[PDB]
Amino acid sequence: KLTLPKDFLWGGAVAAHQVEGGWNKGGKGPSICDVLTGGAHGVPREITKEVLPGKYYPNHEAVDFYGHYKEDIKLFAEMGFKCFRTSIAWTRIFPKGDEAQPNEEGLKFYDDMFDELLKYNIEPVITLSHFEMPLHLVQQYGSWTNRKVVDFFVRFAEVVFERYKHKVKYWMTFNEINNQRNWRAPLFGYCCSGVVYTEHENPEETMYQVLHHQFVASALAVKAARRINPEMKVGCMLAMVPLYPYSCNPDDVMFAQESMRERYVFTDVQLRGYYPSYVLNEWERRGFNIKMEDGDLDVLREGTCDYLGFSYYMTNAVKAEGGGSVPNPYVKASDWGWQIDPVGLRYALCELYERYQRPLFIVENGFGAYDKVEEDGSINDDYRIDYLRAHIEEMKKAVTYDGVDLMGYTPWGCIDCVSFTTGQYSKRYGFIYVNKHDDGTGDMSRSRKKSFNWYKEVIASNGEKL
Amino acid sequence: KLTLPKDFLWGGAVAAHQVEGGWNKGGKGPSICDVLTGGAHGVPREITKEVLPGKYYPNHEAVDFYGHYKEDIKLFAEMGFKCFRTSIAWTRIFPKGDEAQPNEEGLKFYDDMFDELLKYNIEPVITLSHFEMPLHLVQQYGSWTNRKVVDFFVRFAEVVFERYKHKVKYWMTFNEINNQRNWRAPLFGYCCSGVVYTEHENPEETMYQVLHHQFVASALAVKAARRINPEMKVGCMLAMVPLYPYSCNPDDVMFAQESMRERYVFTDVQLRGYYPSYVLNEWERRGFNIKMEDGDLDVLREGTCDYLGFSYYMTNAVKAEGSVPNPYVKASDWGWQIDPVGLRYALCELYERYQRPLFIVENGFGAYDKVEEDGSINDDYRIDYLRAHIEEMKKAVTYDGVDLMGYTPWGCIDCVSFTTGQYSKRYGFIYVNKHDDGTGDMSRSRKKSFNWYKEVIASNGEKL
Ligand SMILES: [Br-]
Ligand SMILES: [Br-]
Ligand SMILES: [Br-]
Ligand SMILES: [Br-]
Ligand SMILES: [Br-]
Ligand SMILES: [Br-]
Ligand SMILES: [Br-]
Ligand SMILES: [Br-]
Ligand SMILES: [Br-]
Ligand SMILES: [Br-]
Repeated sequence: KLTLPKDFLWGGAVAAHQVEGGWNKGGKGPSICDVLTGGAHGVPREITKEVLPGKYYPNHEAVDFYGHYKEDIKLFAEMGFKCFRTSIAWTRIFPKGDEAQPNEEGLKFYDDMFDELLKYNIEPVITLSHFEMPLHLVQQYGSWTNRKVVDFFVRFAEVVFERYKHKVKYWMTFNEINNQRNWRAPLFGYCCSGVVYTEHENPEETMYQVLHHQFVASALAVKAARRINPEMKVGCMLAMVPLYPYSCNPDDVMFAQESMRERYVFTDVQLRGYYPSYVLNEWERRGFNIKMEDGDLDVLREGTCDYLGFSYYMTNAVKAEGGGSVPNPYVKASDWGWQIDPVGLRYALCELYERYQRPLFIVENGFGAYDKVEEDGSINDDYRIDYLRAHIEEMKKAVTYDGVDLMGYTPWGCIDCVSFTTGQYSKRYGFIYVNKHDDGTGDMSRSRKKSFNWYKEVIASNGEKL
Repeated sequence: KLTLPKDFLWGGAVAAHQVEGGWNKGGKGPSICDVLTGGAHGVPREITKEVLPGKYYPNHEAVDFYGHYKEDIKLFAEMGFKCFRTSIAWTRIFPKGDEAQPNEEGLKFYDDMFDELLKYNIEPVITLSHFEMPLHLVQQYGSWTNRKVVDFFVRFAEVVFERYKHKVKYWMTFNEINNQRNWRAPLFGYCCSGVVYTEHENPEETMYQVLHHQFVASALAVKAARRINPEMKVGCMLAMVPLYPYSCNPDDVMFAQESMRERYVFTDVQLRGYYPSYVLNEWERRGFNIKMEDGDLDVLREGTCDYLGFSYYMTNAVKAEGSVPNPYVKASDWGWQIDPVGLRYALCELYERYQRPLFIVENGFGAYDKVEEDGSINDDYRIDYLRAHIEEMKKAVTYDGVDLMGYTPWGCIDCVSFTTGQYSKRYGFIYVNKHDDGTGDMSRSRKKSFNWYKEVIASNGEKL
């Protein structure tokens, strides 16, 4: 029969600010999430002006990957990871973002991390910006609204490409860059770009300006990496939630088609190297005015990403008249309402590959669920195994049947991490359980869930034994 | 205030074999359609070994565009056509297909037609192969299944490319090349490529072999046109029936996505320049062996088409052919579902996929026409259809930002139908007095849609 490529990149994914902790160790400056309080169901996270002693900030400690990384990596090697995806904490390299020189201690930290990873033959996959820019850049410059932040990010990228030019083969620029396309939401704009759009006179115009600065920063980074070491691959990162039309009503089919542009505009620019006519038309209609410098458009054409990294978790259904979507009655969903749609993965893979004809990378996938530690210490997470297995099956299909070019697969929060929306521990994704809880209890120790040995066998059989 | 481009190519579209007549005049040899009998509802058209006396062949006479072209064109100009789409009858240039020299008479005929068109500032849009290849190539060489036909087709393209290099700006290689992807249907394979696939031991493998030859031929033709006059645009021609997932069931959605590849594989090759991985995978699955020659893949990459010409009439909904009636749309009396939004959808999908200029080379409403006592034909129904479609078309261009060259409604002058070869199913703004029973005098007259469309062009789409 046919199987995945022998060198398929099976691994695991996390983000610095979601696991590391040590938020103020080694000279690291505060990031936008270090002033983001923990939340819960019905209780949103709060942005504070500074770190308030009375408040709870879950990213400060997270799961202490900063201290446990050597041992955690030994666990990754036990599962047999071919690669590991995390981010380089921007604030560990430029604590404020505008320093004349980088923070040496930060650079050493990641030298050590990548060394361990390579010791076990684990290829680092690094996201340059993953919801954790320096607070100072937001407070002093107005964040990505300011062209200067472009320069700051490029300096950051330049320093790290060179430092780890022989240690890191795979890069991505801006994590889930399209989350913020939803500009009414309280935290997509903030975590993406340190900008809350509804707090501006022209929220949408402000959005497109930030996007432009980031597209240009991404393109400038690609070129930088090419000059430093053209063997390295730098991809974009798209949060891929496919939108099904609820029915075969032409209005529904057409609404979904136009709505998918909220995703595609980002890859269109980052992969094709220019603003697609459909977005330029919108700017006209809305009378937006996006400040560009001479050369920007050239920069975009010359610095398109090399591969399409994306996260997949779920699918949505949309109606032309109604809502801003509606639950798909043909699929089940997690305890947090995230729809379970493995076929949607094959759909996303086929759609993305047919549109761009460039290599794809599934850099996020996983099932957020509660875990119960049994009397004997085991954690039976068959619910998570069922999810991942169904997705891997569909993923395999898109590769061996549909002919999609797929680089690899890295399930999200491969070790339990602080959640994004609520900053809780209780919503778990990991193969490795971390003893840390919402009320602050726990000793931070690790233990293997049932999904641990299962995913081990997955990689050993190159995805043939599920 | 936004509108279509000032130079939008409004026009009309027909096919040589469906309008011309004079099937054996001017040295013209018999085509595959010259042996295709007329039919009707529940009575399939028949292919005969040769021209049989007691048999009816609608394409022999058609509507006599051969004799009426000058006067017909005058009617085109009256509506104010910016362009006119037709095909060059392969058999008027190479009557049997394998002649070393072209038929001068055939060439002069199109010099005359093109001269008339250009007399009225009408830009010819010429389809090289439109369901009318030389019978002889089919009988003697086994048609497109034979590699020799590639060179025959290219010889043909080269002759006409050179002859009209200062008269024709817009070409297309193969008309609705994807119709034959439905290898079971009795006519698509035969009309597209003179091959009935079910009559072969490996229908599908035979099909992909035919397609490879035509993909190469198309590319070779594009390369040939570039050398002759790089200002000429050579496009492809896809029959576009969007497939909607019946419901948001992931299985319907996925099924629809994969099914659309039956369209996209053709434009993928002709526009992107190579065989998409998904079809190459199907071949390995099925064990097919498509015979290729060194440089073929090079040819495909070098001779991609400039623009995507396509036809649109309808959409289908699919459930995991797998079709099911779409409960949200109406249909013509011939079952063709009416879905103007589908056009906009087709334009956006095609454009977002290839980012190449599009060209709506066919769109129409086939229906009965009644002549009123005073000679007038009230075809409100046809106008209704055309208007709804033009409106969504305008949205795709001015709202969505699709790059669109023009728009030429099908059978702009009444023509012989494809499926049945009848006159009764009319598409035109111009009525032709000729009927299924053979009665009529071939005279032309204007339908209500004549002046309506006349105003569409004058207002560049702003007065509908
Ligand atoms: Br505060
Ligand atoms: Br400094
Ligand atoms: Br907990
Ligand atoms: Br013969
Ligand atoms: Br048929
Ligand atoms: Br077969
Ligand atoms: Br080759
Ligand atoms: Br189909
Ligand atoms: Br509009
Ligand atoms: Br009739």
